Amino acid sequence: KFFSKESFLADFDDSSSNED
Amino acid sequence: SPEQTERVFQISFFNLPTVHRIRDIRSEKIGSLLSISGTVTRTSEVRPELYK
Amino acid sequence: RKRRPQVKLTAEKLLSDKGLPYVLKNAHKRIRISSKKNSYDNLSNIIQFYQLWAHELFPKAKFKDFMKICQTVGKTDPVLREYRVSLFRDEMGM
Amino acid sequence: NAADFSLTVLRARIALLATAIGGPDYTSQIDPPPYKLGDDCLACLKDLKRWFKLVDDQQKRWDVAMAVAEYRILTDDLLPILIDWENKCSLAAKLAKNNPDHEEFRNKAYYDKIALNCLQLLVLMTWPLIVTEQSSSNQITLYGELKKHQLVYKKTILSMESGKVLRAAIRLALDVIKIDRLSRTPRDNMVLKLVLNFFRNVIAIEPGEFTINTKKSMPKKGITSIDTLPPNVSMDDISLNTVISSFHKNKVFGFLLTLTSSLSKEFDQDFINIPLLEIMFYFTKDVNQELLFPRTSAGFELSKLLQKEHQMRKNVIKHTSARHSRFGGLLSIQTPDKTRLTVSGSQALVDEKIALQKLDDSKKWNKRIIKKHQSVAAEGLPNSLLNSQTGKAIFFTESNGKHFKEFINNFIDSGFNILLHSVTNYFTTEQDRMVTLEQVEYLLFFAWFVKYQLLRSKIDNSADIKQVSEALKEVTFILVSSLLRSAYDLKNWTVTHAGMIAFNELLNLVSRTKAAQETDIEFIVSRLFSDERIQLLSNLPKIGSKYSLQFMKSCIELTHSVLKVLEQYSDDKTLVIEGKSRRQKKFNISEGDITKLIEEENVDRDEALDILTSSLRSIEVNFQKVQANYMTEPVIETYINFLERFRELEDDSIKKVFSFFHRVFVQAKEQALLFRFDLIILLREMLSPDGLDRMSRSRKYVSQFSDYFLARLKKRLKKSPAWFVGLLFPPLHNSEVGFYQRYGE
Amino acid sequence: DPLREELTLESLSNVKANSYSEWITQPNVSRTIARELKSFLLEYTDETGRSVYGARIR
Repeated sequence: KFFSKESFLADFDDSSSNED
Repeated sequence: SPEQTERVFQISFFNLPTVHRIRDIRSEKIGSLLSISGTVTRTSEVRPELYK
Repeated sequence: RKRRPQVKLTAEKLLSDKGLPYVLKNAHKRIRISSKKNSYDNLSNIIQFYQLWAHELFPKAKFKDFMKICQTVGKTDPVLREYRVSLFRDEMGM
Repeated sequence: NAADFSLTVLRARIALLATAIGGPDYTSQIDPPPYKLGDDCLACLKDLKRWFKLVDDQQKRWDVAMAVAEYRILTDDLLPILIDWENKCSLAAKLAKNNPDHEEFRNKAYYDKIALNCLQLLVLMTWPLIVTEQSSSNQITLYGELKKHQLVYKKTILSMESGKVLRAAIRLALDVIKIDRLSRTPRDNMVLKLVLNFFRNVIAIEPGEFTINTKKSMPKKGITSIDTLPPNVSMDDISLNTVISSFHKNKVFGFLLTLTSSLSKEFDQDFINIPLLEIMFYFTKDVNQELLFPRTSAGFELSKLLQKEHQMRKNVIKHTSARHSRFGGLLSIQTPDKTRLTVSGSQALVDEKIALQKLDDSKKWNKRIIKKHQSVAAEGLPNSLLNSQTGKAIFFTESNGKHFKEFINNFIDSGFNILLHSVTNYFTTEQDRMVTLEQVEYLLFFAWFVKYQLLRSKIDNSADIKQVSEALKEVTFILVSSLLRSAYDLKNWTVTHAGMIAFNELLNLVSRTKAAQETDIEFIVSRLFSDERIQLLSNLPKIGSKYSLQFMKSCIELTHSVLKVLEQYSDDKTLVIEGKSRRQKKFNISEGDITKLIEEENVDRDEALDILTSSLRSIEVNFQKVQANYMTEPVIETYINFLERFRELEDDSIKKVFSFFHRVFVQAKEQALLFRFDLIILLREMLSPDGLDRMSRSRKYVSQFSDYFLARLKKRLKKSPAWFVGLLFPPLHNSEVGFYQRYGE
Repeated sequence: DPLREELTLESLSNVKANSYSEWITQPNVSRTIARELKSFLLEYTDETGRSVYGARIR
């Protein structure tokens, strides 16, 4: 179960956009 | 507003199933949730307790 | 000014008539362990005779403290040690 | 009057600087006042850093920290600056993601520099406060109040709009992370270390300890409180539930996961290997793994707790007199030696045992009980399982507990192995230079995550135990065993306790992996039990009785694990162990023998000479010898002392104690070890209605052991009356009669 | 001098203190209220054009 850093940047920017 | 203290929340539990009289008060039930009907004779001054 | 020494459990105290000779005289008569009784009653009967013996011997101390000072005296006093080996030697001689 | 004048001019200058950093911009009319930076304000940040350098560091004072704290620089200046930078950068990132090269910052480098300096002051001001010996008297005077100000700091960090400063800190970290690995300067990795250190400061802040002066005698009033809390700060704000909530809301957990999982491929691991382990330890120092798996349900456990309280209250009011206090009842008891002893009571009138308990309790002389005085707190260490009570429970909520479970599960499934390998790489070269703090946190991190993976694999079969497979390498074996040995030889007892916990969980992991698969398992059980470590684990219980309850419980669990892992080899006989030879073991080698071994196991002769030497120190141990070495009287003394605290403990610890008592009293067959009177008093206390509950499963085997114990006791006293003395005293050592005392001939 | 260097009114609105009395107790701030109140007493006139506090002092 590898966690990608680019996925964390994408999730950071997306939760900055709408935060769900 | 620099002064900011912890709010002293007060919990009120009303609408008990039974009401007690002053004559029915016994010392076996201290620290227990009781409801008492009565007539106030006199009231005191609104004074500050030292809480904390 | 030396007025009084506070009393402790000593070698002369165990070697009195009221002491370990009392235990050898009356412990087998007093102590009864039965399988019909439950373990609480058996253990309390073990404690009871020794507690009365402690309250007759050294009443100043509590009973757990009495067992602690008996452990200390049994580790320390040599007269008690030679009495304890004398009991075992006398019973294996017979 | 130099000292107070210097103090008031220092406080005046910090007040002037705190006014000079910035203002809330009351000129602009917005319903929340936006924070506005002051003119020439980055120089003020450098002046706070210069003041914290020149005064706090070399001159051994802490006046600057409280001078900052009473004027609320962290509360009112640094946090609004970082939160404003975070909100502006988030809005700019949104607008640049939708349309690039539109609406930029005017002075982004200045804002990034002042944000970095604010984060530097957050790390420098929330550093963990340790006061060892030979320190300055200013720090000793100021330690408690500065701990309270750090508690205010932690509450304000976690509570200010649910901790947006954590998002600011991770944004300062991903400023570094966006750069490629080859283009990253070491200053950028030091900024990453700054962010990880900030998170360890946020987690690691705990309430202080209450220190008293014992030169004067303690008065009749005594200690009225040990509360060490600031006015607005409660225990809920400091607790781990708010930490987990603020970390999950601000995505700190994903940041820690994505730096843990790619520690070797993306980041320079030597910069951030130690603060990451410190962060994991500061989560897991106060969390019990059994309570994290819960197995109306709150009301279910509440109803069972009220039933237990009702049964204990019924057993209490059995002793309570039915009449009032002034209703005087005097009882004269007699022994069969004729005497009169008077007791005063109404319940004691009828039954003998309550009357004798009154006669025992009426005495006002108490024996001295010497205390270790808890010298672990003198060292600079956080409160953990080595210091907390065994009955201490962390009360996670549903959402916070689920988020913590998900974070720990993803940590183990992603990067526990890489982090553990990197740390045991770093510490195996820095073994002789690390102070007790890194040893304790390494052993606790290892033991906690091994135990949590063991419990998760036991509860659920979806998880794999091989996810902590890098716990089972030889390097971690050498590191844990050497840490425990060096802790024992230097008489250091905190690291001994942490290594005892780590060795117990290491043996538990080995037992689980051996029970799963039936190989390298014989190699590793030969590796751990080699050298003089069997003597180490043998003499750890002999010295246990002097120390605290948690040390003694770890002695219970370690000895139970040792006997459980060594009783598996009672019939299989595979107990080859590297031993230490004392006198001459020199052998004239034969090169024909060497060459035929070269043909046998395909080896070079230098390492075949190594094998030929190592075969000479190989010995075999007897498990009956291991038991008979464990049966020494101080081991029984410390286990009886551990069984004294039977109200506080759960069923498992006393189950282990009574299993070892079955090992002593049935299997090994020497019974004079348990023929002492403290065990008899304790068994009376446990089997009483005031002690163990009748509905508990512990009382069944306590009653069975006591039945078999009194059966053998009545057999021994019927065969020999002299043992009536022998219950009182420690057992005898004279060889002419000691065989009859121990075994009855 | 650090005990003598003063500050301004929008820096007085910024409290930076735990309580009001600890802020008024602080020295350079106390001289800032001192000079501001001296300017208030000396330079207060109404729409007529007379200093009220000068006549009150008289």
